[PDB]
Amino acid sequence: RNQRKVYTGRVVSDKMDKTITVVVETYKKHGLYGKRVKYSKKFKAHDENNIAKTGDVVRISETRPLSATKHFRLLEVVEE
Amino acid sequence: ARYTGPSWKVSRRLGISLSGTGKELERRPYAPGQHGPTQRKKISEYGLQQAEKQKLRHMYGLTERQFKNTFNKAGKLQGKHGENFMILLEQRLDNIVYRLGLARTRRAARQLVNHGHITVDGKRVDIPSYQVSVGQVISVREKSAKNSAIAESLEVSSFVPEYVTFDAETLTGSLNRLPERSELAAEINEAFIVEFYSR
Amino acid sequence: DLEERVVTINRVAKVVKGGRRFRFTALVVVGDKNGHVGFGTGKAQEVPDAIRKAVEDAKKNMVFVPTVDTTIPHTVVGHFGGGEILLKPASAGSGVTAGGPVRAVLELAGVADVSSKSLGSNTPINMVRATIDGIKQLKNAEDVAKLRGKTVEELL
Amino acid sequence: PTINQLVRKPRQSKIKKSTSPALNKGLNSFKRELTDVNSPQKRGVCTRVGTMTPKKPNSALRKYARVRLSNGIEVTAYIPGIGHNLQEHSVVLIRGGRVKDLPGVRYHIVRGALDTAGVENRGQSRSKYGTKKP
Amino acid sequence: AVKIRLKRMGSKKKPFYRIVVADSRFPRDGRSIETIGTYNPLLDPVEVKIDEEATLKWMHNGAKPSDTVRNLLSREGIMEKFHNQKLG
Amino acid sequence: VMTDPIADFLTRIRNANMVKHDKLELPASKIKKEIAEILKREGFIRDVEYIEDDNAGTIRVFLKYGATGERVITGLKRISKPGLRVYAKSTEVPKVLNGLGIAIVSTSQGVLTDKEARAKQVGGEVLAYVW
RNA sequence: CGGUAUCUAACCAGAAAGCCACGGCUAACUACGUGCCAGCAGCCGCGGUAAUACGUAGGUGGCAAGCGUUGUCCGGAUUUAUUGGGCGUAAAGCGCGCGCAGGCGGUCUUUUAAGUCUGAUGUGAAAGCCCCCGGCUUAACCGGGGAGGGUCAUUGGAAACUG
RNA sequence: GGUGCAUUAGCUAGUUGGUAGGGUAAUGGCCUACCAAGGCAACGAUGCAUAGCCGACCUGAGAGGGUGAUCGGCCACACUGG
Ligand SMILES: [Mg+2]
Ligand SMILES: [Mg+2]
Ligand SMILES: [Mg+2]
Ligand SMILES: [Mg+2]
Ligand SMILES: [Mg+2]
Ligand SMILES: [Mg+2]
Ligand SMILES: [Mg+2]
Ligand SMILES: [Mg+2]
Ligand SMILES: [Mg+2]
Ligand SMILES: [Mg+2]
Ligand SMILES: [Mg+2]
Ligand SMILES: [Mg+2]
Ligand SMILES: [Mg+2]
Ligand SMILES: [Mg+2]
Ligand SMILES: [Mg+2]
Ligand SMILES: [Mg+2]
Ligand SMILES: [Mg+2]
Ligand SMILES: [Mg+2]
Ligand SMILES: [Mg+2]
Ligand SMILES: [Mg+2]
Ligand SMILES: [Mg+2]
Ligand SMILES: [Mg+2]
Ligand SMILES: [Mg+2]
Ligand SMILES: [Mg+2]
Ligand SMILES: [Mg+2]
Ligand SMILES: [Mg+2]
Ligand SMILES: [Mg+2]
Ligand SMILES: [Mg+2]
Ligand SMILES: [Mg+2]
Ligand SMILES: [Mg+2]
Ligand SMILES: [Mg+2]
Ligand SMILES: [Mg+2]
Ligand SMILES: [Mg+2]
Ligand SMILES: [Mg+2]
Ligand SMILES: [Mg+2]
Ligand SMILES: [Mg+2]
Ligand SMILES: [Mg+2]
Repeated sequence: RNQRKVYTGRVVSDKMDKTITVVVETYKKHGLYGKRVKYSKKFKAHDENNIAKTGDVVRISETRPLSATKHFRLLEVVEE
Repeated sequence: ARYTGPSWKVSRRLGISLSGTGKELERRPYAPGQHGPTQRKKISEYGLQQAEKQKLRHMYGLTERQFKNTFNKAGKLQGKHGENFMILLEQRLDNIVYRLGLARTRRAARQLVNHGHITVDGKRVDIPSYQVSVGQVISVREKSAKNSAIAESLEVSSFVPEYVTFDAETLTGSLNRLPERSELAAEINEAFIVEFYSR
Repeated sequence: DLEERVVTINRVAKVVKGGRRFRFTALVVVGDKNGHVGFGTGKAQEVPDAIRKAVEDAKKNMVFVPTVDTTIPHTVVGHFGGGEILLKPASAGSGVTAGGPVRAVLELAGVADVSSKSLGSNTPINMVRATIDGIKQLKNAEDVAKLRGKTVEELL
Repeated sequence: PTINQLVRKPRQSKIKKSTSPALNKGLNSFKRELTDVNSPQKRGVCTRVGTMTPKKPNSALRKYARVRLSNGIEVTAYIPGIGHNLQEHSVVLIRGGRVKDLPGVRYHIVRGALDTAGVENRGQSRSKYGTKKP
Repeated sequence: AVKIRLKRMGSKKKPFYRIVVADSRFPRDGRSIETIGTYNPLLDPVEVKIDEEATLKWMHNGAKPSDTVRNLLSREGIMEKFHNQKLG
Repeated sequence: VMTDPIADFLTRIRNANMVKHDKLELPASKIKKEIAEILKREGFIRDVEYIEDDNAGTIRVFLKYGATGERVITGLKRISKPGLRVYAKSTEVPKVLNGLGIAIVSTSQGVLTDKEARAKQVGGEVLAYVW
């Protein structure tokens, strides 16, 4: 069975129902000079029962589009 | 004969006696023109590099554009760029006929190849710039055969280089092997040729 | 028996009451193709006499250039005042690729294949100084092992 | 600068400036707007022919023209060669090239391309000035 | 309907064909699925090089040789194999 | 403050060469041990000793000069600075001064010179050029 | 396409050479005419009754079925400098402090494996540059094979360095 | 992953999420009713200007700089709007 893609980030906002906003931090070297730089773009994940809280560290997996913006689902809550 | 002008001044201007000797010396050995006998002058670095190009170009008698093209593909080989240039030029069908003794000068040899008078491997070839390989046989294929001009030039042939084999009964010339730089010209500075094209 | 090559002849002047007095300065590179080269400077009221002074001067700055396979052992960078020269080894048969006054110190020295680039000023006297400042840094492989206590085959 | 400084704002290079602004400009009559296309020559009808004097220390009299280009820009050109045949209301071809002596002249009128004719009795360098083989 | 056909390439009056597998809809010298072999008609004994394995794989998936290809494959002799593997 | 202890090792040796100092000592570290130990393998330094103390220990290096006082080390350079780290693949390992010098590489098999790295097909961080 | 390509038979040196430069940069110089006029010019700048710089001749030098000019792009330009520059007097250290975000961070041990290095699999079409062969009488040109090309995806390792 | 402007600082309201239904070959504010007030942005939203994208082409010692005609792949358009 082919496997989807799983990320890991930090919850930012839970003011919406059934969903959370997760920022994923990642590295990428600059094109010409060659220095690693922080890069963060936040996603949307599906919180089935509002388990995750602000500031938690979670794992999210890719799915079919659940909404206009959500296409990830929450998998684990690693840290609180 | 791409350059049909007098082939006597070019030896005088260059200072080297093309085709053996006599064109430069004996007569006026100084440069042609009104200001030949007097009014000498120094030569800069550009002049020395440029004058080396002119010797090879006018010795083998070929145009500028070909000279640039054959220089580029000569340097694609393995070894010294300058030495590979004379080796590659030595391969030309004009020079081989000149080396065999069927013609007196390179201009005579070029016309001889041009007017379908020779054959390689039994097939007529009319391209002067054909690159001969090692082992191929070159003949005349009868027709002209006992021609007065070709037979006259056979007698006045001095010597024959060791990398070409030719007997004057079947006129079957051949290249024994690829020649060596030491046994070519020896009065040209190939290091100046390669420096000229790198500016 | 060495070889001479006049690089630059320049006319200079100092101002004195009545008018200007002019003098000629000549820069000459001298050496044999076996590996010895030197440069000098002269000054006189005539061009032929400025060369003769510079030839004698140049016979007092002789330096030795180490080469392997008609090429410098490695890459060096000269530096003297506002001029600096980069010298780089090149493949056999390529020939010397150098600027105006730096060709003389290389053709006379006997180097047959070397590439260079003048990254600094343009003054002929400071290009000759900056070039010799690079030949000083030049070392052979045989002498490097001697200092480091190794052997030649161990180094390479 | 430091690498971090050189990442926050990178290096911006200088921009060159063309010396022949009128030659590299176009026009659209439907829209009445200049379009940006390069071109080696342009033509136009000259509105005034005359001379002025060059800057010091030269002292000659240089023969110029005042041409209105096909794209609607008024420029000043220069007639080379000895003697011409230009008059007001004449169509000529101009090409790039600045003359040093003249203050404002930045273009050259090509000779032998249109109403402007070649130079009379030219024996050598005839490709310029547009004089045919005698 | 994917079918195997020639593809013209070369110079003026010196054609040289490269046997390809492509749909009928796509241009003659455009998209193709994959290449099987070549064909030189100028050589008086016409010489052809074929995969003899990708062809048989394709012809069991709905691929049909064209008029000239069928002559090539028959002369080379793999339509016999297509016969034998069909019934066997 | 101190942002690059390895650079100090590189520059202390260079500063002592100019004045022909016969020895020097400096605070010790685990990484400096191999760098100092490597230099002794190719004769760049005449000796090295360790002194054990409370804080971190101390290392002294004995510089080497040829007969008639020629420097054995003619230059030291730091490559992978804290501001811009560099990494080299197996085939990207350089040759300092056309094989007459050495480069110190911190591979995954330990800290070892450029010549040895190309014999094991490993890469890492290039630390210093010594020639 | 098309009696096209290609052969053989004969007669003819006969129908087939121009363009730009010659003070320096930059290879190539002498006469005559003009007299700050006519004019030349990419820069330095030449011409004011002995101009190697303007115009024409003779000669020469670069190319050649071409040769020159203009327009646009890269180079030389280290003249935006990661490779590869600088800030006392040449352009260039804020008038000085307190400090959020960000960037960087002393010594040792254990662990982890994000950065780092390495193997396998899939893929990065064809054509093009490059390498090796072959066909057009040679070349251009055209075929066959290969190579290169990714901060790519799955998976297995290493633990020195940053985290 | 591949462009200029901060002398362009706020933008958005089917917008952001949820519940039920409609519709589609198919998931989905794609659409509708209800409920809540959210979502994006100095890691450059929004706005103005310019532009089809790529394999590739020219130049360059290289790193890069400029271009995207011919040949091949994808896209959009067919007098101007629906
Ligand atoms: Mg002129
Ligand atoms: Mg047939
Ligand atoms: Mg017929
Ligand atoms: Mg025949
Ligand atoms: Mg006849
Ligand atoms: Mg000259
Ligand atoms: Mg006169
Ligand atoms: Mg001139
Ligand atoms: Mg003149
Ligand atoms: Mg003449
Ligand atoms: Mg001529
Ligand atoms: Mg031609
Ligand atoms: Mg042209
Ligand atoms: Mg131009
Ligand atoms: Mg640059
Ligand atoms: Mg500067
Ligand atoms: Mg400072
Ligand atoms: Mg001041
Ligand atoms: Mg100042
Ligand atoms: Mg201050
Ligand atoms: Mg902080
Ligand atoms: Mg640390
Ligand atoms: Mg930190
Ligand atoms: Mg490909
Ligand atoms: Mg062949
Ligand atoms: Mg091809
Ligand atoms: Mg191929
Ligand atoms: Mg560890
Ligand atoms: Mg482990
Ligand atoms: Mg994007
Ligand atoms: Mg629903
Ligand atoms: Mg919507
Ligand atoms: Mg926008
Ligand atoms: Mg460059
Ligand atoms: Mg590139
Ligand atoms: Mg078109
Ligand atoms: Mg229309």
